[PDB]
Amino acid sequence: IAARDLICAQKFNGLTVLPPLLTDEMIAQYTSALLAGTITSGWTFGAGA
Amino acid sequence: QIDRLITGRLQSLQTYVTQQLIRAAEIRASANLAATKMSECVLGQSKRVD
Amino acid sequence: SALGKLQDVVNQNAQALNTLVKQLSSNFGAISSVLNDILSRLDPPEAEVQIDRLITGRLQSLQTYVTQQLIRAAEIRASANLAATKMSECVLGQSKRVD
Amino acid sequence: LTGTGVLTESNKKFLPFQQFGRDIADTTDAVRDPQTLEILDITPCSFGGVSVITPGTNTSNQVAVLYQDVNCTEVPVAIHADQLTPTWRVYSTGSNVFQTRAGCLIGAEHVNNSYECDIPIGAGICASYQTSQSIIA
Amino acid sequence: FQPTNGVGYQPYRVVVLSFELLHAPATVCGPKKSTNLVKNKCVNFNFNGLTGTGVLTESNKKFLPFQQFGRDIADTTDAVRDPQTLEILDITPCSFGGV
Amino acid sequence: DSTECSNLLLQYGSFCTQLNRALTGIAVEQDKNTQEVFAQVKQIYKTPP
Amino acid sequence: TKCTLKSFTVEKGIYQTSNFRVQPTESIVRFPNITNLCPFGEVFNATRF
Amino acid sequence: DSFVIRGDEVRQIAPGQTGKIADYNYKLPDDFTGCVIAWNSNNLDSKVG
Amino acid sequence: ASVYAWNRKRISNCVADYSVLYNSASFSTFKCYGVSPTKLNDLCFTNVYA
Ligand SMILES: *[C@@H]1O[C@H](CO)[C@@H](O)[C@H](O)[C@H]1NC(C)=O
Ligand SMILES: *[C@@H]1O[C@H](CO)[C@@H](O)[C@H](O)[C@H]1NC(C)=O
Ligand SMILES: *[C@@H]1O[C@H](CO)[C@@H](O)[C@H](O)[C@H]1NC(C)=O
Ligand SMILES: *[C@@H]1O[C@H](CO)[C@@H](O)[C@H](O)[C@H]1NC(C)=O
Ligand SMILES: *[C@@H]1O[C@H](CO)[C@@H](O)[C@H](O)[C@H]1NC(C)=O
Ligand SMILES: *[C@@H]1O[C@H](CO)[C@@H](O)[C@H](O)[C@H]1NC(C)=O
Repeated sequence: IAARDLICAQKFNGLTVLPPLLTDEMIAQYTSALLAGTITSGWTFGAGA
Repeated sequence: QIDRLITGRLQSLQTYVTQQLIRAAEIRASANLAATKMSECVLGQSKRVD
Repeated sequence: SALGKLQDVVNQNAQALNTLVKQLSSNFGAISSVLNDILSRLDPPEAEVQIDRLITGRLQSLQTYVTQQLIRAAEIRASANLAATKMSECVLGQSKRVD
Repeated sequence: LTGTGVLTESNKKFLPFQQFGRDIADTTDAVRDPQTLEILDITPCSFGGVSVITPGTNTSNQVAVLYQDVNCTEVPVAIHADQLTPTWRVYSTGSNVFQTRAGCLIGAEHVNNSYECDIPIGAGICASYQTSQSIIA
Repeated sequence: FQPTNGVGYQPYRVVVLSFELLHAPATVCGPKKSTNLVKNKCVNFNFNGLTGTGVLTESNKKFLPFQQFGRDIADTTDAVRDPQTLEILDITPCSFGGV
Repeated sequence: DSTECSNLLLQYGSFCTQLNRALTGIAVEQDKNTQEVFAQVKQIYKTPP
Repeated sequence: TKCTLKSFTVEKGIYQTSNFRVQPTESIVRFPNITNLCPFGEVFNATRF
Repeated sequence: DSFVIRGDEVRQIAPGQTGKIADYNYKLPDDFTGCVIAWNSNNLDSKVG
Repeated sequence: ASVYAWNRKRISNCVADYSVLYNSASFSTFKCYGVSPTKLNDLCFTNVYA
């Protein structure tokens, strides 16, 4: 959930859940960039222009 | 006695690791398929069938 | 330096072998780490128990080494199948694939 | 019952025939003190899961530390910096304080500009060694 | 003590021997007779109580005067100092080569 | 919360160190996985109205 | 990091470290408020079991 | 197997044990499966004189 | 010496043959910790104190 407390970690007895490298907001921004690029420019999105 | 208990706990952790191995293998297979679909079908047109 | 992936493979193999030999360096809760002292000092009705503990620890260590080599081999197959696909699609012919 | 750890006050309720409690049956979570009938829950002494982001030893010897899933105001409470060495007290608190979703990071200088990153910290943060010369996040 | 007491009150002379096993050169040990040294052959060996099987070669290592038993990786004794002749012989196991 | 922890670590902590290294490698390859599936192009075009 | 990795040179990246930093210095004992001694003598010197 | 010994040699009648009796009179194997029966016989065996 | 002030004696540079001790006396208690009595012959000892 990335908002967990450390009391859950001591409940786990040493097991921890590391947050992912990419935030869900950053994933949404990447998806938005992909959609805008493909709808506007077509396959020239991939070549770079 | 502590050797027996710690050996049991370490075996439990190692079995957890081998289960995570199955999970990571399946996840990497599906994610490589997803990366192939990202390379083909959204950035271009795919002549592949189904 | 940009060839980080191959040097990474060499470093992971080096760290795996070093961790294995330092696992063999341990005594695994016996009277001595070396097998010869255990076999020399104690008579069979408990030297066999001590040697059993030492052999069980060493076998667990080598099997964990096998488990780590499984992760390494899986990543190597992912990269190498990608390499073979890139080969047969890009040097033996032209690729219509994007990026 | 002997052990090493740090105990806090607990809100649990104990039955009159129960003195020792286990949530997960491998460690005793809470005890009832024999003199005062309050219930005190015992937590491990060292906890928080510190992770050290570093460059190579060949490059530099200055490191930065991340304490996983903690708040930056509770770092001296969590790591117990008063019993630690004064070298470890430098990484307990200082001028550079960055609070991430992954945890509290001490030992690197935060920069607003963004680059491609090679050290994966997590929660959208990365590390690199280029800026004298210091670790940046 | 009185000779008319029971066994629970009879005198019991106790001598307790405290000794360390195979960390140093040995001054005192048992009645077994020493034999010849067969170098560069597979033979059951017994160097200062360290029993085992293997093939021993000449070594170029140097031992400190308080060191008798050496370990490179702490599970096998790489080299021993012979009790009669002060030359250092490194012991290798009998079967090797990986056929 | 053991009374003796240094002896326990120096006799049985290298197994946990290797397993923690395995979990760290799994976490790193998961991060690289989401990187390679969502970040094939590193270009951000704003979504047009 | 050098102690957990069992090497004097570490490479670039993140590493998870075990606890080598804190050691206990003081000891406390908490026992119930019991004052009287047990009748072990009375049981043990009994004229007839 | 039946014999007569003293009181200080019943401990020597045991697998993996040293002594004059174990070395020179009666030795038990290391992988011994059996029961050793011993009792005092000061009445019948030890005659006057 | 008495048990409150026990005498400690260093034994070195000799041959620890306990086979001659059979005729001298019979030991009611003989327990070896960390070493086996049967394997007491084929070992060599660094520092011996009595
Ligand atoms: C136990 O005895 C001490 C000493 O008299 C006292 O201070 C404490 O309050 C007592 N605890 C109780 C009665 O729970
Ligand atoms: C770093 O490595 C280079 C070679 O890769 C070597 O020449 C140099 O001495 C090293 N420096 C240190 C401080 O280890
Ligand atoms: C950390 O403490 C500050 C103190 O005001 C608070 O504002 C913040 O929400 C806390 N962060 C978390 C993750 O609890
Ligand atoms: C970075 O942004 C923060 C936002 O408040 C600002 O206070 C700070 O001065 C900025 N630093 C630089 C170097 O631009
Ligand atoms: C040990 O004694 C034998 C027999 O006298 C002798 O041949 C050998 O040289 C001696 N070893 C020494 C003195 O190191
Ligand atoms: C036994 O000891 C108790 C003290 O524990 C004492 O009160 C009692 O008189 C003793 N009885 C005899 C017979 O010594």
